Amino acid sequence: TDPRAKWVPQDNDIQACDYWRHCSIDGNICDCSGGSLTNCPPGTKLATASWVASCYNPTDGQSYLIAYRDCCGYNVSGRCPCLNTEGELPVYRPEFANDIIWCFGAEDDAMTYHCTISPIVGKAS
Amino acid sequence: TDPRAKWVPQDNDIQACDYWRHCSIDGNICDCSGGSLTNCPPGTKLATASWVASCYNPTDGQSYLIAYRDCCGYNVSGRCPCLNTEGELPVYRPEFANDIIWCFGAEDDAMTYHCTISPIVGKAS
Amino acid sequence: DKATIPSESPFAAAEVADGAIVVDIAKMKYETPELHVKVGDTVTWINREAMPHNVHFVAGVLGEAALKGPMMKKEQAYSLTFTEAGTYDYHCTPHPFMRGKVVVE
Amino acid sequence: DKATIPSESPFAAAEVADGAIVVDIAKMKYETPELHVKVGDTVTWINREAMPHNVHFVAGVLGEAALKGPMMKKEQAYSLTFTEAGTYDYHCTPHPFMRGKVVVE
Amino acid sequence: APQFFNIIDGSPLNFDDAMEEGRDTEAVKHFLETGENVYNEDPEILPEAEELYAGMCSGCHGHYAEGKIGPGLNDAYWTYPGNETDVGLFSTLYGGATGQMGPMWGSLTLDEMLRTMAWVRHLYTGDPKDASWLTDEQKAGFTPFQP
Amino acid sequence: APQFFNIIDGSPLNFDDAMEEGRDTEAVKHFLETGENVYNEDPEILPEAEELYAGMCSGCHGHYAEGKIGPGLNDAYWTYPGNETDVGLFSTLYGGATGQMGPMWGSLTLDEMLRTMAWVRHLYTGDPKDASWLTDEQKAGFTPFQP
Amino acid sequence: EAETQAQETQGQAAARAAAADLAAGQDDEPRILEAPAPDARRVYVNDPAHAAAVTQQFVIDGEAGRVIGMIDGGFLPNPVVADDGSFIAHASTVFSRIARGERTDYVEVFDPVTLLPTADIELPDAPRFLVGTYPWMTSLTPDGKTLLFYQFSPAPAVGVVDLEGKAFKRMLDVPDCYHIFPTAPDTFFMHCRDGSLAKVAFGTEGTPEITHTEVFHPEDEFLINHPAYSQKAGRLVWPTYTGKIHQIDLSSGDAKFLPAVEALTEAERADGWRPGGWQQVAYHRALDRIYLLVDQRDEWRHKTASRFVVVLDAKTGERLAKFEMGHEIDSINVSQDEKPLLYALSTGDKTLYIHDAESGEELRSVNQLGHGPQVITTADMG
Amino acid sequence: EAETQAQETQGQAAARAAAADLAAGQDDEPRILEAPAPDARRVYVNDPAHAAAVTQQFVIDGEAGRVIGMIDGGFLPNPVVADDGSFIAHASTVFSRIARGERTDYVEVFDPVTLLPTADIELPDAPRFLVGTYPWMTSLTPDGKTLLFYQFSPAPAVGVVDLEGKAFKRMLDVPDCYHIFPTAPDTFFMHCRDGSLAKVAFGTEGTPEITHTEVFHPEDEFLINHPAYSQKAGRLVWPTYTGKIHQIDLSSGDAKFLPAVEALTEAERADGWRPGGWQQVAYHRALDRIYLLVDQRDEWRHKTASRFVVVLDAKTGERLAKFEMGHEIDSINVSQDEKPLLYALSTGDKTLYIHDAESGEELRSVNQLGHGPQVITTADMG
Ligand code: HEC
Ligand code: HEC
Ligand SMILES: [Cu+2]
Ligand SMILES: [Cu+2]
Ligand code: NA
Ligand code: NA
Repeated sequence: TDPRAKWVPQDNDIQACDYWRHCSIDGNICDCSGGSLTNCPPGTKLATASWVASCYNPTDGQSYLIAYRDCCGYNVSGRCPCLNTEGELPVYRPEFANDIIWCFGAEDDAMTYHCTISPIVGKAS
Repeated sequence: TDPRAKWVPQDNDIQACDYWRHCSIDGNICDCSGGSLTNCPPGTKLATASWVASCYNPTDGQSYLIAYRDCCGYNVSGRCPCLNTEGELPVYRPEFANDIIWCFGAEDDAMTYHCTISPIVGKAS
Repeated sequence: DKATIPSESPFAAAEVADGAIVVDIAKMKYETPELHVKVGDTVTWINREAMPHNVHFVAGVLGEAALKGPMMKKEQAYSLTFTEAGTYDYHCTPHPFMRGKVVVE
Repeated sequence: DKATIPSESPFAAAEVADGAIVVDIAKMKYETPELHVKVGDTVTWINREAMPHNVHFVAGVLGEAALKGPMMKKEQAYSLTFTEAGTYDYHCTPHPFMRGKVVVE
Repeated sequence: APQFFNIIDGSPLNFDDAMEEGRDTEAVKHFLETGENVYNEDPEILPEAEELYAGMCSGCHGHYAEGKIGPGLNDAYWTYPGNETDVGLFSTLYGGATGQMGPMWGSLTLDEMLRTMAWVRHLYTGDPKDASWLTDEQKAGFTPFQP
Repeated sequence: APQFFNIIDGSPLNFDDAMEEGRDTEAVKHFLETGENVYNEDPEILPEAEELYAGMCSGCHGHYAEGKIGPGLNDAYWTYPGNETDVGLFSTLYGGATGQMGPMWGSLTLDEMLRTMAWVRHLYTGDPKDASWLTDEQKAGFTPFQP
Repeated sequence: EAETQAQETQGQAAARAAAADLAAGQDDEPRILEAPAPDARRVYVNDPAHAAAVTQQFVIDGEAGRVIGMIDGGFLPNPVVADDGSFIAHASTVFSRIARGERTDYVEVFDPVTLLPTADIELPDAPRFLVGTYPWMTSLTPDGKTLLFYQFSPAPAVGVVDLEGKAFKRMLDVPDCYHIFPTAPDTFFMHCRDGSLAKVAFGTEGTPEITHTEVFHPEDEFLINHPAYSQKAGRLVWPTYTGKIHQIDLSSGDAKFLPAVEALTEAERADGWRPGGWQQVAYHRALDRIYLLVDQRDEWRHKTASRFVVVLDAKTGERLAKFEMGHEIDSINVSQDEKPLLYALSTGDKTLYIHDAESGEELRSVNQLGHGPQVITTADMG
Repeated sequence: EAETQAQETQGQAAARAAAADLAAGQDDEPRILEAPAPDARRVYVNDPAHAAAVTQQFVIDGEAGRVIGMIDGGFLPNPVVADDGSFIAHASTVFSRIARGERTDYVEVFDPVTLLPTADIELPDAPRFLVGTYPWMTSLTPDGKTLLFYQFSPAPAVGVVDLEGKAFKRMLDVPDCYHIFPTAPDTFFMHCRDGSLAKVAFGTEGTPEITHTEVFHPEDEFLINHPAYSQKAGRLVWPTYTGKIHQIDLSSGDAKFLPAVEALTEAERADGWRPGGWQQVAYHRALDRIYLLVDQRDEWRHKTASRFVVVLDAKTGERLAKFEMGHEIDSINVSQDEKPLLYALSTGDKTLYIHDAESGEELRSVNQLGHGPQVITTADMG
């Protein structure tokens, strides 16, 4: 596929980089290392803070705010890497920046990046 | 090429896994990370001990004993990986075993594997 | 030492007592930046938008250790009862620019 | 220490004078496993095969630190002068199965 | 005409308690009839509206309604959602909210209320396109506030 | 006839120091004349040979001549190259070497020396093709020693 | 990028489920998951990462072909797995400045469900043997109360670590022997340079009692670094470079040498067939069957991958099957249940191919398993 | 098995000498080499390795396309290079158990020839900002005596490290601004959320003196995380998502905003052209030229690779050239000498393509640069 082409979301496979909730994910999909779409893998620490993005769901035509929290305290999983930047803003607008390791708030102060989850925290514009 | 085919040595490129002095090398060719055929890269530590192997030189038809010493104190170079086992014996015959990290004798007791050199230490059978 | 946490985790805004001291969070900011309360008062932050937010007081303010409150999703609250009198500054962990202050008199 | 080193690096075997205390190394072994010398004598190891060998004394034997001798290539030699009586065991670093000892009396 | 209810208990506002001065203005009549506040973005009115907000509101709501001892008023968020319309904003001032934000039908005339309101909408920092209380022409001339 | 010299100082070996008994055997005559030890790989002799080596050499050279106080005698390397030949080996036993390796004429007759040497050659652990002291019939029948 | 024919399955299930939760208004509330209960089909894949300073182990559900967990590790760590699934552990090595600086050797024990470390036992004086990963260079005793690891330099020895007590006990002086096959809480065997087996009985203190068995193989017969050992069955299966198989029965507490068996047929050895790879042998206890990775190759290409696996009766040596794996396989292993799974790991493809051991048919696969995956470990439960 | 033409020539020349040396009777005497003296064509390639726990830096001779050395790093380290080639350094992070346990942030300084560490300075309370590698989030003062690093949480601040004295000094409280552009031994600029630039003058002690410049860009204009900054020229080249370029001249000690320029032409922007990648801009001082990675792409695919590089006069904004790189390029940079080299790093190919900056022609390449190489650094010597 064309990396520069407009992002086309799908709602039938969460392990593919074009899954709709991953519209601004950076790293690896947790579901590929023992976690799930919205849960951390065993042994990792769940961050509380994160960067967000409004992702369009082609199934219901609604846009949802996804909170890209990281599972930490482990070396990068290395499985299912993805990098999307729908609405992603530079670092001086951190609330929407995804190069930042969003591990703040994780238990045991874990700050190493393992993978990212894609939970919905609300409806968007 | 065929990985299971008999090893065919050449004497025209030391960065290729079929270079004659690498007949029993395991790891990475030092020449690919700042060292040379027989010298360690800057910053690494040169081991004194090593595993050996008699390698046939197609140029002069003579066989030479190669002392596979390791350059240590660095993470694997990741460049030019090779694995040959001409005359390589199991671990209970260490003098010819190449799965062993031959870093003994290196300065600062460095024991991490970076790359392997292929110096000649004498003629063989 | 200088405050108590009524609820460890955040709770529904609907459970917030009517007439209670409340600081709303919306549009990337604490709508009431300089809250003034008296010793013993319980202040409650309520997030009104989709963007998650929390309250974070660095070590030495409300006590020995910093207080990194939990993230509040839309319509979720979190309270803190201030026991000593003084000015206590705080911010949102992922959003260091969101600054807040609670003056206890 | 229990010994001094005449030469930090290996030297040409041909330089070893006739009549000197010698331990030859060949066929994966120290030809004289249990050498008996007198306090003050200098022992010289001479590798006779292509396979590199050295002498290795662990920490505490010849002194505080271990003595990891340099690898001798074929026809190379390494010497050690023993200054105190006692029994000092050693082995070849890459070939732990190669062991020997020097009994200083 | 609009529904003028107390934003807290839902009861009808009692205009009989309004001061007699300033109930006749053309702006008041128009507003009570249409719910539209003609003073919004009114050049010949702002300067005064600003003075009104300064002495009557800045102490709690902030120099620029950004918020201080009281909540912010310069954005799209409203604790009382109806305040996104002037009918709701008015109802808030006249009947009061909770705590220290009580009824002002005793301190401000209906006209002063609309003037003050205009300054609050002027201090808006959100997007003009979202300024639902403005006409198209006003939206076209509106610029997000900056000190 | 081969020349018999002390392997260290090169002086001729004095056979007058040899025991009077055991100088007459056919083995000794043949050896002294040709430098060949007919007892090499001779089965009838190996038993006494081993015992002879046991009592006189194992103490310093090891049960299998692998080495101990004295250097090993069972492989291709010799401190004194001539010992790869039986004339040389005999010269070493008869005249002695340096250190604790003294002459052996006061402990073994000439015949016993050749039998002892037979056992040393028997403990050889190298490939038969390298036993330059052996003869074909002996080689083909010879097998690297193993305890 | 690529998704396995089993990855898509799981990705769709999750998509379908999440879509349903959304539709029903069920809010997402992130938490830390626990792994499913370890079972017969659970398989571990360790990635030595071509000797990188840090490594990874993947916990896999062989039945579903899904990664259910992971465990980080240092330099060339040695993994072990309790046969009763009560725990897993490894001997690891780390340095203060990546691959330089002060070295620390340690043993970590992990809860098999939370994957949380329950013990961090430091090993004095960095005694670990740093070498390519050989499953039996670090072993668990039958009772799972002690871990034994091998030390190569400055002299052969095995460290005794008390897992129950969470403490390093001592180093045992051993002859020039290698590998560790525990047969009791205080006994284990080793393979020696002379071709014999060494029996080491050790107490809480004092010199260990050591005895040697007869030399069971000629000097010119080379036994691979990856023999298969079934502690429960007390069966040691040791192949040579030619596929000849040496079986040793350790059940009685003493080495009992079984008849040698030839894994490859006369015709095959004639056509240049030889075993080759990393974990070249697997052994199923209940079925008493041997699995060997083989292919046609020159004699000094014994570490290259193979495309076939032959199966034989361990007792009679009768050829039972010959599977065409369809991929470059470096290591194999099997689950120990009734109808076992045949695991085939490719270091080059960084993929674990899961086959039916009976038919040899590929059922599913799991990719992206690190940089150079090499070791497959399973638990013989029940 | 895949070698580039350059490494093939080197490999061959090396074989040549080794063969002739053997033939001439020379003996091999292994030793530890020193890298050649740093020069203009020397280029560094850092591999964040997709946020792995350990990372690597490759020291390369651009002229020959040869790896002359490497330097290991921890988690997401920030690299710096003294322009005068006297030393190199980085701010790194390690953990006592791979990616778990006690964290340790520190700065290391290395000898440019022996690559040996000449300083290891620990940073108190793990203050480093853990984020995708941004060259200007850790900077050297012009005198090379001080290293400055950014801290995001719990509050915006910049750490002051005394390299000369080999010691951490203090944290400086700063407004909500990001990046650090040193202009003097005690002065540096930052970019603020409000669209202004902040000037920070700090002393050995006391509150730092901070002042703001005018807001130089609207709130809906996004300035990339990888601006180009030439400390010698005091030129800050900051592109936006559309290719619009903001140039700030700091040479006078105070920000002086130059005329905005458009890296892309009217036609190109209308045809969907936009910049894209990681290190999207490069700036040659002497030539006063700007280089930008561009391609046709959707507006929210700004971090994907680009296949074209446009060159423009930084003074007039005039288009000077447009090169078809022939590869998926994520980052670019140039050597600061007379006839500069154009470095084009592909994260996906893990390869550095070396081009002639004048003709854009590809001269040579260096592959196998880690797992995800992203940052190119060079020294402006002379
Ligand atoms: C301090 C004594 C105040 C002064 C003076 C003014 N206001 Fe106020 N206001 C105050 C509080 C504590 C609150 C919160 C009330 C609650 O029940 O939540 C308010 C609220 C408002 C609002 C509601 C905004 C919303 O979120 O919907 C409005 C529109 C408002 N205040 C307007 C307003 C005006 C116009 C004032 C000057 C005449 C003014 N306030 C003064 C406290 C105080
Ligand atoms: C201890 C008192 C010894 C006894 C009894 C025997 N030998 Fe010996 N031998 C001894 C030493 C200390 C040495 C080394 C001499 C030197 O100058 O290095 C030797 C050497 C030999 C050799 C020489 C081997 C070589 O490498 O050239 C031979 C052939 C030899 N010894 C034979 C030998 C025999 C046959 C013995 C039993 C009759 C015997 N030795 C006893 C010390 C001692
Ligand atoms: Cu926030
Ligand atoms: Cu040796
Ligand atoms: Na508001
Ligand atoms: Na000998």
